[PDB]
Amino acid sequence: SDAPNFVLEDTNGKRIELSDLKGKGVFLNFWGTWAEPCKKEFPYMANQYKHFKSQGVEIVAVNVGESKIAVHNFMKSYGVNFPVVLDTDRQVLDAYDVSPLPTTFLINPEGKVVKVVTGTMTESMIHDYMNLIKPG
Repeated sequence: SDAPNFVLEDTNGKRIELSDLKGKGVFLNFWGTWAEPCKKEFPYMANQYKHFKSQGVEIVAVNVGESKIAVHNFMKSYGVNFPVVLDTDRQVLDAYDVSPLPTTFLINPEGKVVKVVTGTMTESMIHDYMNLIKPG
């Protein structure tokens, strides 16, 4: 199944379009600053990203509608080294039908959703999930 496309800005003002990431695996995470698992898992994603970025897996961490400041504070506290976008009208989260939070869509290099992950991820799981979607 094709991943619904979107254009949001990252937390530096830069336009990001999902379809422009074709060729790369996309670890697409919907998150809120109040979600306890995102507090645990953000540092794991950041540490796995040190390994996977240069292997052609991108993270797009879509914050579900919170202020620029609440997101910047979260990123700073949790050592974020990966892309964060702001879903300010909650339109991408609607497009994705995102219920539970966090939710992660694993999108392969061809732009298809290969797995939907809900609930809790270990760093080992995060590693395996990024291996799933990488080109190599």
